Amino acid sequence: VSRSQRAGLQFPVGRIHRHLKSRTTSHGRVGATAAVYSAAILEYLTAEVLELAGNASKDLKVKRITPRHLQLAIRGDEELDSLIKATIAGGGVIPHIHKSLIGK
Amino acid sequence: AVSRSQRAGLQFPVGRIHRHLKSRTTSHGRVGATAAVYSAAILEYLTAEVLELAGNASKDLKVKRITPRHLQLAIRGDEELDSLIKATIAGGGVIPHIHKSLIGK
Amino acid sequence: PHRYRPGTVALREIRRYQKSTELLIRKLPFQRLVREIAQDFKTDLRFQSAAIGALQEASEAYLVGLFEDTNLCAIHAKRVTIMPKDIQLARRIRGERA
Amino acid sequence: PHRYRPGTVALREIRRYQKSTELLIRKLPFQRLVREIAQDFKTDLRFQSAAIGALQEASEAYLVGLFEDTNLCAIHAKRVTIMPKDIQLARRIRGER
Amino acid sequence: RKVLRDNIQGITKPAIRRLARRGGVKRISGLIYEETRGVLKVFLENVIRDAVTYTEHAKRKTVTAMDVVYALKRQGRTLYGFGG
Amino acid sequence: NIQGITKPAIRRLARRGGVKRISGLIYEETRGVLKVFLENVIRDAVTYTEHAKRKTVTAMDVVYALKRQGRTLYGFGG
Amino acid sequence: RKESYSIYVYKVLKQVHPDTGISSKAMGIMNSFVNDIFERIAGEASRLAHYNKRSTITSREIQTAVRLLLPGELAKHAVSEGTKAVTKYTSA
Amino acid sequence: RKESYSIYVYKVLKQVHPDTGISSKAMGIMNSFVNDIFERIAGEASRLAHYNKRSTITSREIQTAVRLLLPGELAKHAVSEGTKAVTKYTSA
DNA sequence: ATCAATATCCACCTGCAGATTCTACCAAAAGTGTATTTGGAAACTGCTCCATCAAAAGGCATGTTCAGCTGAATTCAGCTGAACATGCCTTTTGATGGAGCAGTTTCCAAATACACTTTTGGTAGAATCTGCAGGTGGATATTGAT
DNA sequence: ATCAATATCCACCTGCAGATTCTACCAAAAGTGTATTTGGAAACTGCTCCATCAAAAGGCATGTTCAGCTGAATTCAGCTGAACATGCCTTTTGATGGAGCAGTTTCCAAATACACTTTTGGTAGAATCTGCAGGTGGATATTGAT
Repeated sequence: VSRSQRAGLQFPVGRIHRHLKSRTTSHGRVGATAAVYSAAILEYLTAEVLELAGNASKDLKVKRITPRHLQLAIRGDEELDSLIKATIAGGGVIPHIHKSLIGK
Repeated sequence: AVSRSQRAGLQFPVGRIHRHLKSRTTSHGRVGATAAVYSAAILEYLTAEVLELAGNASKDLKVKRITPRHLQLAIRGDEELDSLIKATIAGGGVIPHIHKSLIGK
Repeated sequence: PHRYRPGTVALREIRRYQKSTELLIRKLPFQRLVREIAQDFKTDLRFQSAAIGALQEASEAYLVGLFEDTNLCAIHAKRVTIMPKDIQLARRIRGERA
Repeated sequence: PHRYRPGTVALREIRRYQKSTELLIRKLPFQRLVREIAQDFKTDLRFQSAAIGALQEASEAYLVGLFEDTNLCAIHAKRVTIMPKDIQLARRIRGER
Repeated sequence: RKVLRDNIQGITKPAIRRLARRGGVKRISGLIYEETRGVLKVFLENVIRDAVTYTEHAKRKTVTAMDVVYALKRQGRTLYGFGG
Repeated sequence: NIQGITKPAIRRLARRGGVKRISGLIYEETRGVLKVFLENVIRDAVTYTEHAKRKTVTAMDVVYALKRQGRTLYGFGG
Repeated sequence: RKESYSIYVYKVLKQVHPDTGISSKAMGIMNSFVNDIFERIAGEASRLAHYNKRSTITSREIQTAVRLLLPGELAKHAVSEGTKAVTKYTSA
Repeated sequence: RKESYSIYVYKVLKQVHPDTGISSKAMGIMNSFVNDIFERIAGEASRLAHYNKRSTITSREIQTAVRLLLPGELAKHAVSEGTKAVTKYTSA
């Protein structure tokens, strides 16, 4: 009977609790459900990225998601883009060419 | 009976700083006897560096008491404090500067 | 009758304001602006006076700093008049949104 | 005899390289450079290949993004050619100063 | 109470000109004043939204200067001189 | 060594960046900037290495360094 | 010996996209991603509890931390999922 | 009730500028500066400990944290002052 | 070049607002003990780095030619700065009531802390397979030129 | 927009191999069950300090007029940087075998956490000094017309 299965989550509630406990503080304590909540939103967010990333790969008729697909998915979405100003190694950039630079 | 600050030759309060380190980290977190000392030392050195330059500034304006304007002059004028302190000093203003293109030919 | 030429009073004002440190937005209207925006988030909020003091100092710090960058963009376009597209170029490069 | 007009090939390379994701700096010259720079901080260092690879990735991501902002400054000035004052302005507004 | 609306226009054309002067600006286009108001409003929304989030969490009805100082640190606009 | 970062390479980077026409002085400018970049990151990386009493800069030491300059990198251990 | 979120990322992939696989470099990205958001959420939550002279990071800290960290809409849904997973888990 | 760094900032002030006072707003700034730098050190130091699977924060952590946060010349001098005070302290 | 018209200093001046000192309890820093780990400190793995060699294969460096872009010069509509008259609304001084922080107290529901039992996730080798990168040849884009 | 002749680009389909995924066991978590702790929500309450209100007055915002000079448009030609097909020097790569040395592990001295009971340093208001904020008035620019 595991806490992830109890919470109806794929993500590892037990481990997330053990990591949280190691963040704060000497004094510190960690509620039962905090681990559950955290694991819940980490799972939701990776589902959202993988959802969009999956579409990007289908729209190129390939089966395997690559870092390019993660980059296209993330940059092409206003909110994921805001949230993730990391550098996605091997993802490249979104194709874009300024109007003024096109031939007349 | 002597205080740890005194024992380290410091003005900044070693005990208090040792007590804020315990307070903030880690979980199972341990703080060494000399982590507090070393910390009080560099807090005090940095305070000295800032107050040295601020004080010069207010002498350059023939006044006796340091104001936030002086702190701002000191920090912006020092290449390294300016890099360290990217914060906004309430009351500070800015360093007088006018680009050349704007000056009347 | 005496007229300073266009731009002379402007340089006097840069010198004046760069030398001073007082808030440049009037307090009451700014306090009002804050309470209007705050209220569109959560009704029945109060404010410590220092909370509004904090918002105003940050807000003017931010805007003064943004006109410095805006001014560099205008000068880069070999102009002397800052325009909306300068403020937009500044903010794009600053990573701010839009 | 066949020639493309100035800019035509240029636009072709933009399209190609915004399409691809491979490193655009050559690995070995770059490794040489990283190691030389590092030598000034600590001597006889060794590098995980993964670490050299992270540095290059970060570097090229940084330069490419800086070229985007440099182009914007160039276009702001009614040009089409980036120049060092374009890189200088971008780095200034960025706070790298 | 009384209804609060159009208060952004309380940031007058002379206040914006003064702020630009401290920023070293010599000449201002006539379209700057409404841009600035728009940009100030997005600034304040973001800071006040976060500040109020700190207030609600702590179950208070009063936004404190600490709520504002933490909000600004989050936004990477750290402020000195109110922090206690 | 910095000169080993060649012109066609800087050309390629700019192309990915959307640049159409490149002034002849951009190349020496770009190296000065890339050099300030690597110096700032590597110094921090090596500082993490020395702390760990190692002689080998790990990918984590760079990922940590990049996180400190605010250039977070996904893909190499965090 | 060295743990990862690979296993669980792949499990999530198979729900939203049973058809799809993921390359190891992409899996690396998702890892860096989950570690990063975890550390941001965790950081803000500790901070919150400290600002309020508390000691236990509860799901209340996490939730506020999410409101502060996630853009609205991503934040709405993320608040749902957490409220969901938590109520469902406290039902025995 | 509410602690502060004021009597220490004041002490140090008298050392460098025996003639000079400090208005209370300037002291507010100074207090914000000290608490800020303290947090950055402590932060960087706890993180250092984490990356090396160590649970104690020693002067050796603090010293690296200072090399990471402080630029160039300020760092060289702060390290000397910290080293000096520690070896003075560890002289019983 | 000189005035004429303003703006800017720079120094001198006097009590007010705000600073430097002065005075008492409380939390916290200190010196004692005793009980627990932490993380060097050595000694030995195996990874996984560096340094080779050694091709062929790119990819760069080089020089020429000129398209076309940048910068300079010229012009002018009208936008924006300066000044002025007018009077409103912010500022300032000072109260009022009381909403709602924040300081104390109790004290269960919620945590840590074991100590054991039982499971899962990580590692290291098997077992296919996505798609890189290669071919063709059809249509397109580009550029010269009645 | 058609005529031509490049070259580019874009499908469709192809075949292996470098990566992926699926298979099979061993430890460190993850889950249980018990026994304490404890932190933080109550439920009162003392008491800042926040929202109003009033009221007077001048520091400023508003709006208009007028024209100086700036930004935007246009033309131009010198020359800078793109395109090119040439010629060769450097990077790529792919085992090999040595080895430097991360990453274990096993071991105890030093360094840390507790813990009951000291002593003192620093905070909160009272109590006194006193810089300096701007008020004023002339000497020293600074600006702009002529």
